[PDB]
Amino acid sequence: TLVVTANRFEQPRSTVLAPTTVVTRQDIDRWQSTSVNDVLRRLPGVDITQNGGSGQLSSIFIRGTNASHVLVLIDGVRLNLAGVSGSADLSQFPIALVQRVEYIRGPRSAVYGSDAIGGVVNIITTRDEPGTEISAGWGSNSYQNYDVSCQQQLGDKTRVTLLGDYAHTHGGFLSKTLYGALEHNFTDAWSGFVRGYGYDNRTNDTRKLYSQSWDAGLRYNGELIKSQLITSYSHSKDYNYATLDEMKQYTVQWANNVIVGHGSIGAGVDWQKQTTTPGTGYVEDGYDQRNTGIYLTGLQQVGDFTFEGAARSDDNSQFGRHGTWQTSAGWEFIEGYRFIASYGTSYKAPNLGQLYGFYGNPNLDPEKSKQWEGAFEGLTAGVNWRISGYRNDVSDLIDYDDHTLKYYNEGKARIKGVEATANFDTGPLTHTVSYDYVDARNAITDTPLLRRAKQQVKYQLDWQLYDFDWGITYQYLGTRYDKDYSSYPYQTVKMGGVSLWDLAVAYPVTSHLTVRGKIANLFDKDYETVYGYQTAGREYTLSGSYTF
Ligand SMILES: CCCCCCCCOCCOCCOCCOCCO
Ligand SMILES: CCCCCCCCOCCOCCOCCOCCO
Ligand SMILES: CCCCCCCCOCCOCCOCCOCCO
Ligand SMILES: CCCCCCCCOCCOCCOCCOCCO
Ligand SMILES: CCCCCCCCOCCOCCOCCOCCO
Ligand SMILES: CCCCCCCCOCCOCCOCCOCCO
Ligand SMILES: *SCC1=CC(C)(C)N(O)C1(C)C
Ligand SMILES: [Mg+2]
Ligand SMILES: [Mg+2]
Ligand SMILES: [Mg+2]
Ligand SMILES: [Mg+2]
Ligand SMILES: [Mg+2]
Ligand SMILES: [Mg+2]
Ligand SMILES: [Mg+2]
Ligand SMILES: [Mg+2]
Ligand SMILES: [Mg+2]
Repeated sequence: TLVVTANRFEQPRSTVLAPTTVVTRQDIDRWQSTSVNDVLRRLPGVDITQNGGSGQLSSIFIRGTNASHVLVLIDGVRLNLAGVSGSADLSQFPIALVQRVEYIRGPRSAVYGSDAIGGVVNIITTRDEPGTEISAGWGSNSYQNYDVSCQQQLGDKTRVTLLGDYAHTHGGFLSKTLYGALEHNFTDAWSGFVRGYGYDNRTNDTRKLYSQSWDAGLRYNGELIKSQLITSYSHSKDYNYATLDEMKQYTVQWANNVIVGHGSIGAGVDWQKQTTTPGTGYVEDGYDQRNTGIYLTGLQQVGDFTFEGAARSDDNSQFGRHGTWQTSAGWEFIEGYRFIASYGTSYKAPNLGQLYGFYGNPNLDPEKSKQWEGAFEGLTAGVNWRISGYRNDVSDLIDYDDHTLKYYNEGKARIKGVEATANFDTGPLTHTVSYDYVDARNAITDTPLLRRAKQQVKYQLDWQLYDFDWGITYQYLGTRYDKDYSSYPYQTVKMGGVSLWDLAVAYPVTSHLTVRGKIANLFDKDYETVYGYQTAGREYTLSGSYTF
């Protein structure tokens, strides 16, 4: 029920007018996900493509938007792995760290700045759940996982969290994760934290990625006033063999929010520096980019109406000043039913390669989105449902000009989509269903954009019988257009749609020991999300956790 992703501070989801999805760790353990993509692919509006199995490059297409038009936050801060390519790829991010996901669709540059065009995915790594745990798993393709985790009180008012994880999967991918946290309450209103973690990955032509992130902050959580001051530093090193991509990202943010009337008003200032090593991302020199943004947010309930807003101004060391804004109005016209209307602008900053690489244009402006969305939400006969339509006009897309061998702002895209979701129970069965239609086109030429499913259906059915907890996952991935690079001029090819099924079980052997089982791709269906790149096939997994 609570989220922080909408305006940075806690609020109930019912008061967030944008469609909103929350995934908890209970969900991730039940689903038996061995990657971040597997979690995300289940959610509304998400279309993930991957050059094969785990560890391989991937892209996230939220609601038809480009790969680079989703904002991935880790504990509220822009994902470091995204900064060199300017495009979020979570294949290397360790699933072991994911305690919660809050995923908000629709624009949100008016709070977060760059990249929040299709939506915002915030991966949270914090848990409140004392104790010690050991866990492990084996599966198909010699998959193997071991994991030790711990959270305990060091006296009154201070807690410590530790975790280590080893994951390995042949064709392949090797991941080692370490994470520690200290949380401290100076009073019941004032809190502080220091966090550090990092991970060492190898992917097979070989890839050796290493990242470490450190975060530190103060929060004030009062009856009316809420405040946060947060510091983050990330250092990544990305070897392909040989080529080295290295980036340091520093972040400081100060936000406040106060409860006023039946809602709130907030403001903050957001500063970001990114330094890259020479040769990073096929750019010759090392670069230092800086961004500052100041934004305002507000929520109010009057009568049957809810109004939500945000507005931001970003000053970028390369393109200068760009402003964004968004509003939503919602009207509960009969109890349990609501009509919601939203408008929002957002942007994407140019990336290092586009700006300074062999074909760079140092004068590029940001890509700009205007979105309109309308929705009906309802609770009918024990069924919670919602249906939205949205229109997204993207312009000044950064395209390569083949005649002058330089990038320019010129492209246009028009995306018209529909999202429909419902959840409900039938006796002991729980159903979670969504449907997405996404008509994403080049607006000059009126031709469909490549790499995106026009349609997806997603169905989750959970139930408990003896003490077995069962979960079935269904996905239809619709027809998709891609290019075939095996032959030049590269031809556009049509990839047929596919139905995919998973089956997962959990059993508490004792009150301390849970054993779990999964068959991913129950019908050994052969398919690609990227033309040429074979996906998994039926895989089996068998795992356990021991708590004390
Ligand atoms: C005191 C400032 C609160 C508003 C900040 C964000 C406003 C963004 O644009 C809204 C203006 O245009 C639409 C007017 O309708 C509702 C305004 O938002 C009310 C916020 O609770
Ligand atoms: C806190 C509230 C923020 C609300 C912002 C409203 C949106 C700004 O639109 C007002 C008009 O916008 C510009 C129109 O004309 C000037 C620009 O056109 C020429 C291009 O440079
Ligand atoms: C207290 C923080 C207020 C931050 C508000 C900035 C709102 C962002 O602008 C709204 C969208 O931008 C539209 C106007 O952009 C053109 C800038 O005009 C500059 C003055 O000529
Ligand atoms: C696109 C949204 C359309 C929503 C239509 C809903 C209109 C009214 O629906 C519910 C009205 O209540 C009727 C339900 O049956 C009454 C149950 O009440 C129990 C005791 O009176
Ligand atoms: C109020 C939620 C809208 C539900 C949409 C389904 C009804 C379709 O009726 C009209 C046909 O729409 C044609 C275009 O379809 C994609 C449009 O998506 C919205 C952007 O305009
Ligand atoms: C869907 C229009 C009817 C009113 C909303 C009912 C709630 C929808 O919840 C079910 C979501 O499940 C799949 C719905 O698929 C059909 C809707 O697609 C329409 C595309 O234009
Ligand atoms: S949960 C981490 C932890 C708690 C305590 C028992 C105090 N420790 O020595 C470690 C650091 C293992
Ligand atoms: Mg091995
Ligand atoms: Mg203090
Ligand atoms: Mg107070
Ligand atoms: Mg403070
Ligand atoms: Mg500073
Ligand atoms: Mg509308
Ligand atoms: Mg010519
Ligand atoms: Mg189809
Ligand atoms: Mg096979």
